[PDB]
Amino acid sequence: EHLIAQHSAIKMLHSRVKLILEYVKASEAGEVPFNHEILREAYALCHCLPVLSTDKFKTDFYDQCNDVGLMAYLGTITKTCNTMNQFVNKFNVLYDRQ
Amino acid sequence: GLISARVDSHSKILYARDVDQRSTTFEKSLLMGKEFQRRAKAMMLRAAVLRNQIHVK
Amino acid sequence: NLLEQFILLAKGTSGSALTALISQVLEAPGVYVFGELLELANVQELAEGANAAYLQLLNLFAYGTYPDYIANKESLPELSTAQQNKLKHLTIVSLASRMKCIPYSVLLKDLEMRNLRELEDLIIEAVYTDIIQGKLDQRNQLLEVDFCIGRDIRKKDINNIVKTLHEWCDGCEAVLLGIEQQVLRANQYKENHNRTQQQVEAEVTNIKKTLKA
Amino acid sequence: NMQEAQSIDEIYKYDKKQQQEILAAKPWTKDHHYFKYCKISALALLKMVMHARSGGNLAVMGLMLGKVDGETMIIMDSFALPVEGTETRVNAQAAAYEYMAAYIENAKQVGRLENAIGWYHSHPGYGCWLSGINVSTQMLNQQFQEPFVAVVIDPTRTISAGKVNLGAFRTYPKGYKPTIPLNKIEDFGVHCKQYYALEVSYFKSSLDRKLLELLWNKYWVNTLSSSSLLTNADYTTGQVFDLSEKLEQSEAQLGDKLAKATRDSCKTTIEAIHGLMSQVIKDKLFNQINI
Amino acid sequence: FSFKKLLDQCENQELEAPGGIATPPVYGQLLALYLLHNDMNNARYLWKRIPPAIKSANSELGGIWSVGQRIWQRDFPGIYTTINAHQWSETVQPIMEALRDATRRRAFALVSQAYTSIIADDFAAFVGLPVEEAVKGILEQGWQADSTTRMVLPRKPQQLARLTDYVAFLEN
Amino acid sequence: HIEELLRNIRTQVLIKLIKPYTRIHIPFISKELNIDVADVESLLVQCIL
Amino acid sequence: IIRGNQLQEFAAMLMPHQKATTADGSSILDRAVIEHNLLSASKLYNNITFEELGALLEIPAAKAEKIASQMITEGRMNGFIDQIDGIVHFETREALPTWDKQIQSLCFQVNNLLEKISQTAPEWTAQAMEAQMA
Repeated sequence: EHLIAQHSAIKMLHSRVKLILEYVKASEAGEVPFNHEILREAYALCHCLPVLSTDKFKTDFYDQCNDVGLMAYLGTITKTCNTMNQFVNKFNVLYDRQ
Repeated sequence: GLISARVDSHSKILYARDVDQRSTTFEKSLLMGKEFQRRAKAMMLRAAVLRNQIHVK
Repeated sequence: NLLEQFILLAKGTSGSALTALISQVLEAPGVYVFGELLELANVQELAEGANAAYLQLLNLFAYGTYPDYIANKESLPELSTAQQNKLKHLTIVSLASRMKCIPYSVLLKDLEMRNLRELEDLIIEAVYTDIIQGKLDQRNQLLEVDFCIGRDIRKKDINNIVKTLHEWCDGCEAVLLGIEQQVLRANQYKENHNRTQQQVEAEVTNIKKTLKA
Repeated sequence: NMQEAQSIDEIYKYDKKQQQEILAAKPWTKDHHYFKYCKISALALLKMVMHARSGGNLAVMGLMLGKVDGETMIIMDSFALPVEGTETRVNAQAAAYEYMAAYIENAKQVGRLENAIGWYHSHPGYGCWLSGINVSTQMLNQQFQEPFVAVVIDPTRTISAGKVNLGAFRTYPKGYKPTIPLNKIEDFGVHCKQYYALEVSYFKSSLDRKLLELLWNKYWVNTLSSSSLLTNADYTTGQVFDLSEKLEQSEAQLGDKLAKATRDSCKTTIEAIHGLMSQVIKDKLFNQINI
Repeated sequence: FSFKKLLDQCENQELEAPGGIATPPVYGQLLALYLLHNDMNNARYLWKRIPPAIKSANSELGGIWSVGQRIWQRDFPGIYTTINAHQWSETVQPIMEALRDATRRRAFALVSQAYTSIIADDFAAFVGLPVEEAVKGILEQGWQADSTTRMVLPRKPQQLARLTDYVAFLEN
Repeated sequence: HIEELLRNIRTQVLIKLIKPYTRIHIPFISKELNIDVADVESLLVQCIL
Repeated sequence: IIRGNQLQEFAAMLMPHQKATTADGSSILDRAVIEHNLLSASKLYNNITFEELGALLEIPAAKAEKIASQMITEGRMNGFIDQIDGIVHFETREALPTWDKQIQSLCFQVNNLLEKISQTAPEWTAQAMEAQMA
């Protein structure tokens, strides 16, 4: 459920990107009249792909990743504790009485 | 632990040090997880040995 | 639409009137992209003759930057102060286009400025014309730009933009394939766990039925 | 994959015999806190919300249709009433009852096999709680119609904050008590000890999900870049705080609550892992192109 | 990298034997390689395992155990003076040079990590080389020196698959 | 009661001036507060305690 | 960043009462222009030193710091002031929200370019879309 919403959005975003690339290719081929206004905005968009490659952003992202990883650890352990308690309760009546 | 401070005994300065919450919490969580894993490793072996009913004679 | 008006007034003009119109255009505030004017047939026709220096000036202000002008000062004609200002702004735009965090040293060396105050005044004057949206830093000496208007594009960089767009499409496709594979793995794992639970339930029900004999 | 009745649509079945057996056995007569779960259909919530907002600041209400499965009240429809009411007080003199039984009789033929399972009321901007006379209303509603629950809606809080202010409440019989505190009386009524709330969850159909997923998304920097895993930081802090008391009560019980506590913790950990996955996919999409 | 497979084959040859005693070259190679990997406990246990006759027959094992004891005591000038005091055979020659330059690199790393201000004489003793070329060299790698006082101040030197596995494991 | 006075006013001035800053010099406080550095330290330690 | 060497026209058409000084060493117009300049500098900057700030606001030196301190504690501009290094911080971003705002800008640019290209040549865009959706 959490993944399919991302998948559809990325699919149609990629379709938009493909349409833009198709128009650029057609303009290069000369099929459409050569417009000197769309290409400049497209060039700016092309120059605006590598967003925020600074070291501070990388440090913050890795901090977030580590925090979420330890969150997952604390929460995997509490569920293996539930499994352990269930196993202990099951075993406390079959092989060893009281 | 009454005073959270350190002594620099060259210029004779008593500095105050504040604890970082993140590092302390991460270290103690990892240590607790390791202790729990060791405890599980021991007790499941104990369960096996109780299953086979081993005692000295 | 100042550029459209200027090119409309430049439709039939030729000779010294054309050069005067060019000089007027190159100093008019608010015009920072010389795209449509250069593509006009007469402007390219002025290549022949003794007025080719003006065509070189237009080519330099369309794609080149300040270092190109200062390296070719001997041949190019002199220009008024507003035209140096426009060239400096275009050079700032070109520098910000490549990297999004401009060190102060690089900008100062490229623009040939003396002190920090003059550079800061020039850059804030450039920002005031809505060309770029940036933040000045004094502690780290690092200009931080966010949005920059695209400059003129020659008929040679279309391959570059096509390549970049193709790379972006390929990345999107790879991400989609990975997403599909991960969701399929999750579904099959859930199904396998459910079948295992069903099998153990069937076994326990069978033994319960057998026990009551 | 629409013809088969999946686990999502299996709740859309009205078994007359099972409901008759449930209503005849009446397991609720012994256990006072017998009912805990309240599942509600989507369209009931939609009609309720649009009726609450259509009346503006004037209180509106209605009867809801549903069934009971064990300890869960499953509500499948909402309904409006032709009443005249002010901001705080309503009457529902004769028009509501002339359009209540008639509506049931009309619905008996279209295909609506459900009956009265409770009523919902809109409290415009003064909390989700049972009023001093509403508690008596549910008193005499439950005394003879045992399968029943009172639903309270706050239109103003929902329209302003952005979260559904919904509350399902059932009251204890007169005489069952288990000086008033100063923390459980502002979010509840002065008779808070005479009623309790029930966990509320919603369900939908497979075609509902299919239509929703194709309705409209956009939502690139609205959903796919919205400071996820961070907007509900206060919610997560509150949850991780109250899991401490939940686990300590479970441990005291050991010295069952533990399964509920583990489910509660699993919900939060799964949610924040989903947030991390979204952040990772964003990073792989945008940041790592054009090195 | 060949040292790892050499250790593996030598250990295998030692494990299987007509009487548990291999050739003296095998013992020498094994002990030298244990010294190279800075694994002192296993080297000492191997030395104690050697029968008295074979170890007394050859002084090569005695010298290599002497340099092993020198490593044990962590006396670096002793390391640099013992390793070049005896003439060694061919079967052990091309491993002790690796031992020497590995210990030199380890000493450089230790000095760069622990010491902040060290007298040039002590640093030269740790390295095992004359003062002058060590001083110029550390000048090139970027360690500021100090004349007159003669002091050295070294400067200290895919995901989504795992996430979906985690979420699948927790969802049960 | 002029010693209890002439003290609340200076404390109020210190509180008002200390709001926007995050690290300052003691003599800068001494200049505007119109009192020696030792008394500035005494007022600051009392306010902190 | 309006400066004092092109504001004489406004000062000329000022009534005597509206222009009369407050007896603080500067005119009221000089008060207003300096406060506006300081507020404007608070937007398109991140952190600035007093030596550089002593050029935007004219000003000798520390009086700019006094004005900056006066601006704060009145609910007008945000940011704390250092005095050991003599550097004032206006406001800083925290990386991830800047990433979200860059996503804002990039995707709005994509959408606007799509709208423009669809409005430019409807036939070609329709052809390309109907071929892609096949």
